[PDB]
Amino acid sequence: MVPISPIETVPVKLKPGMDGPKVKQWPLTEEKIKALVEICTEMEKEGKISKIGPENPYNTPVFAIWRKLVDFRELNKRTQDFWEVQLGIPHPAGLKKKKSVTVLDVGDAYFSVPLDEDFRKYTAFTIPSINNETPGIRYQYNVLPQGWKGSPAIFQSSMTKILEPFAAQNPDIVICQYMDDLYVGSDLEIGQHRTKIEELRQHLLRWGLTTPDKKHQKEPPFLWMGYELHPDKWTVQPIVLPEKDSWTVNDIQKLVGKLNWASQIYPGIKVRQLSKLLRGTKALTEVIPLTEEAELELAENREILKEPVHGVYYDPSKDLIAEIQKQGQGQWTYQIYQEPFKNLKTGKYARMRGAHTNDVKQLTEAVQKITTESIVIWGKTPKFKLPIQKETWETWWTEYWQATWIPEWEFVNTPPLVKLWYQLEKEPIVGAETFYVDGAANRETKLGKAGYVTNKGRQKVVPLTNTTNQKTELQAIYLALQDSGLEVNIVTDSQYALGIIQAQPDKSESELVNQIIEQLIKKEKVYLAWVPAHKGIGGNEQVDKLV
Amino acid sequence: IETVPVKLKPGMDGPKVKQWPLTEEKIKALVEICTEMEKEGKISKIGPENPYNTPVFAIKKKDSTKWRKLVDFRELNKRTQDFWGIPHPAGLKKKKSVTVLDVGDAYFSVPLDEDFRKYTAFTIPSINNETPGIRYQYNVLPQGWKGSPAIFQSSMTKILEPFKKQNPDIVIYQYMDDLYVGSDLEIGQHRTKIEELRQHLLRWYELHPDKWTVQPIVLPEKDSWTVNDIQKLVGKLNWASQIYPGIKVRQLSKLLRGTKALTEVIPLTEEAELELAENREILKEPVHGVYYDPSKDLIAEIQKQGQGQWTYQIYQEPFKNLKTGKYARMRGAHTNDVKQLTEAVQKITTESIVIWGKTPKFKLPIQKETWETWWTEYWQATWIPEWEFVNTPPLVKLWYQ
Ligand SMILES: C=CC(=O)Nc1cc(Oc2ccccc2OCCn2ccc(=O)[nH]c2=O)c(C)c2cc(C#N)ccc12
Repeated sequence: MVPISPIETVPVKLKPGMDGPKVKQWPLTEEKIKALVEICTEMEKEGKISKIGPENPYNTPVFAIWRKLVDFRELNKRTQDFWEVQLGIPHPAGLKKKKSVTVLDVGDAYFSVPLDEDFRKYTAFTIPSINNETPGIRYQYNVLPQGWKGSPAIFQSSMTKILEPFAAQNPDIVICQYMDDLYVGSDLEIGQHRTKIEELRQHLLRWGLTTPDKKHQKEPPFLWMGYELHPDKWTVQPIVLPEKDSWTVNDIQKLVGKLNWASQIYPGIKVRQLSKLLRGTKALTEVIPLTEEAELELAENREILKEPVHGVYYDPSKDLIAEIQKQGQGQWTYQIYQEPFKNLKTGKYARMRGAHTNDVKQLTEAVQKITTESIVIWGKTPKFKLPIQKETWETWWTEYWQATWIPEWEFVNTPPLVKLWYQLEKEPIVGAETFYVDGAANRETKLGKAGYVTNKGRQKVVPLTNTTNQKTELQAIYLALQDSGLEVNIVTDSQYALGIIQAQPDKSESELVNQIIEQLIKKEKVYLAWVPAHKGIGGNEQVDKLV
Repeated sequence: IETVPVKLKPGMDGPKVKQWPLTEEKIKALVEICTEMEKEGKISKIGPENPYNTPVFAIKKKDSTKWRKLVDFRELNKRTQDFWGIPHPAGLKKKKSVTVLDVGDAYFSVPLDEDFRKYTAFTIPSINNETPGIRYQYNVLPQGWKGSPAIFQSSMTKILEPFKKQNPDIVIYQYMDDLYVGSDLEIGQHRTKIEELRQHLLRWYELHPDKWTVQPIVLPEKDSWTVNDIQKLVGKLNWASQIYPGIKVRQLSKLLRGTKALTEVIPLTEEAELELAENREILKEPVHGVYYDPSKDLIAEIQKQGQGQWTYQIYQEPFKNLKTGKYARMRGAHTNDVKQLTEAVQKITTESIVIWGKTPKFKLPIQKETWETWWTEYWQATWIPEWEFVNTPPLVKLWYQ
C-alpha cells in the first residue's frame, strides 16, 4: 500500500459556555431502521463513523429518506463560528479566456477530510432498535458530516492547503475551488492540458482524494448559478417574461427577480414601476392592477429580452470602459466593456430615497457604485464615458459645498445630457429689483400668509389655508420669483428655504419646490440672501404676514 | 522576549469586520509584504477556526515608492482593554518645532501574547472572489494596535533614557507608531539632532506649532457699506452672539429700516459705528469659560471654502471651540476635492494628537459613498480617526471665511 498523506485536522470548539446537543431520537418505522442499519454498517466499514459506548451523553436525531439524513440544527446552533470564505460568487465577466478548461468534482468531499477527534463526541447519533427492545446503536462521526456548520469551511481550507504546492509549481495553469468542484484552465495545448490534469489527479490521489476516472461529465456550456458559461462567451440562463391575465404580488416579484437578474447582461432593463407597485404592500397574494407606466415598461423589457445577448470574457491587456446613460425618474443604466458592441457586463442604478435631488449627484453615486463593482470583479477602476460636459462637471464640483470626485472620465454626447439647470449669483445684482419675502402660519388653524415688498414699492400678500411656516416661506420665495424680471435679488430669513436651495435640486417631492425650480430655470440671474428674523431688519416684514 | 498577558473588555468578542475590495496592485503589494513578514515570523497563516477579521490595505507614504501595509485596527482598538496612564505633555504644543518619526519597526521585535493573537487576524482578498483570501494573524506587536505602544512603553523608556538625560530641553511624546520630538533649535540643528536620535534608535516631517495660533472672529473695515454688506454683518454678529455674550446688533439693524436695493450704499450712524466698535472689542477677547475635558470626545468640523481653502474647528461643546484653523495648502491635489479633504483630516488629526494626545471625531462635508470609495487612495498616516457625514449644507460656512 502506498502511504496516504494525512490531512491535518482543524481544532474546533463550541460556543462559549454552551454544551453539546442532547436531543431525543425520533421513533422510526422498522423499514427505516433496517435501512439505516445497513447504511451505517457500510459507513462504519468505510471508516466515516464509529460505534461508541454509553458514556457519550450527547445525541443528534437521524432520519432516512434509502438515504441517511442527520439533523445537525442544534449542534449548528451550538458550534463555534467559522470563517466562511464563500461570500459573493465569482462573476463570469471577471474570468479570463483559456484555450482548455476542465471541471473536476471531488468524490466524498466532506467524508474524506477527518474531523477533530476532541469534537467527534458531539456528533453522536443513535439508531433506534426494532420495537425498542434493545439499546439503540450508538455512532459518532470521524469525518466532516454533511450539514454540519463547519464542514464547508474546513473542507475548503484543507483543499486549499493541498492544492497550494501544485498551483505553485504549475504557474502556466490556473486553479480555482468552489464547493465540491475544481475549475482548472490553461492556454496550453489540449495534450499538455490533459496531461497536467492527470498530474493534478495524481497529486490529489497522494492525499486519498478521488477524481473522475471516466471523462468529466461536465462539458461546455456549463450551467452554473443561473449562468451560461461558453468557451468564448457567457450569458444568463434564459429569461422568459410570461403572459399573465392578472399579475399578483408574487408574479411581480418573480418578474422583478428575472429583470434584476437579467439586467447584468441585457442593457436597458427598467424596474422602477414594477417595483413601485410593491411599495408598502406586504401581502404575497394581493392582486395589484398594472399602471400604464408599468405596462409600457414591461413592453420595453420584452423588447429588450427578445433575442439572446451574450457577454465576453475579461482581457487584462485592454482598457476597461464603463458608459452611463440616464433613463429618467432616477433610473440609470450602464455598460462595462473593453471593445465596442462587446459588453463585459451591464447594470442599472436607482436613486436613493430622498426629498430633493439633482442629476449630477445621482450620476456621481452611480459612478461610485460602478467603481466598487469593477474593483470587486476586475481589480481596477474603469475609464468612464459620462453624458455630461467637462464644463458642467467643473462648474458643479468647484461651486458645490461638499467635496466630490469622479475618477478619469470623458464626455459622450448621448442624450439626455446631465446639465446644471440654474446657478445662483455670488454677489448682489446691480440694477435688479430687491424682493424682501416672508411667510408665516398659525399652528392651530393652519392659516398663513406669504408675500414680499420690494425696493420699487412693489408689494404682495397672499393668504393661504392648510399651510405651515416652511410652506409659507417657500411660497413667499415663489411669489418673488413669479413677479420679478429676469434678474432679481431675494432676501429671506428662512433657514429652511436656504437649506433647500443651497443643496441645488432639480427635482423634488414637494410641488412647491419643483415650482421654485421651474421659476429659477427661467431666470437669468438670481441672488439669494439670508438675514436673521425678528432682528428689526427693515424690509423684512414679519408683521405684514402675521396679520 | 517575555509576553505580557492581554485580554479584551468583559462581554466583548473579537473584531469581525468585513474586508473591503482592493485593487490588483495593492493586493500584489500586500502579498509580497506579507510573504516577507511570514519569512520573518512576524505573521503566521491561520485556518478557518479563526472567525475574527480586521481590514487591511496598502499605502505609499511621503517621499517613498515602496508600498506599506496599513491595518485598520479601529474596531480591535475600541474592543481592547484599557491600558494604563501617562499625563499628556502640555508643553509639546508650546515648543517651537516638532518632528514626527515612524518607530513602527521597533514593535516587531516584541512577541505578542499567545491567546490574544487570534484577535489580530486579517485577510488578503482576491479579485472576483476566485481563490480564498490569504488569512494571517500576528505573532508580534502589530502596528496600529493601541496595545503596541502601551506594551513597548518600558522598552521605549529604556532606549530613550540616555537621550532624555542628555537633552532636558527636548520634549518626547509617543502616539501609536509615531514619536513626536519637540524643541526650540534651528532647522539645521533640529535636523542634525533628529539624525542623531534616529541613529540612536538604529543601533538599539517638519511641524511648527509655534507658527500656529487660534483664530478670532474678524469684521470688515469699510468706508462705504451697502445694504448687503450690513445684512451680512448683522448675520455674522447674530451668529457670534451665540459665542460672545455682549454682542449687540440693534443699532446696525436700525440702518436696514426700509426696503432698499441690496447694492445701495448706506452711511453708518454714530450709534451704529459705536455698536460695531464695541462688537470688535468684544470679539478681540477670548471665549468665556472654555476648558478641555479628557473624559469627552473631541469633535472636528470641516468646511470646504473653494479654491483649495478649507476651514476647521475642534470643540467639545457647541460654540466652545478649543481650536480653529484654515488649511489652504496645495500639494498635488489641485483637481481632487477628496484628496484635499483627506490631507486636511490627516493634518487636523496630527494637530489634535499634539495638543490633546488623542484623535477627534470628524464631521465630513462629503457623501458617505464617495468618501468610503476614495479615502484610502490618499491616506498616508498610520492611525485612523472616526468620522461621520454632513448632508445638509451648513449656513455658517462663510462666517468662518
Ligand atoms: C473563480 C471562478 C472560476 O474559476 N469559475 C469557473 C471557471 C471555469 O473555467 C476556468 C478554470 C480556470 C481558469 C479560468 C477558467 O475560465 C476562464 C473563462 N472560461 C470559462 C468557460 C470556458 O469554457 N472557457 C473559458 O475560457 C469553469 C469551467 C467554471 C465552471 C463552472 C460550472 N459549472 C463554474 C465556474 C467556473
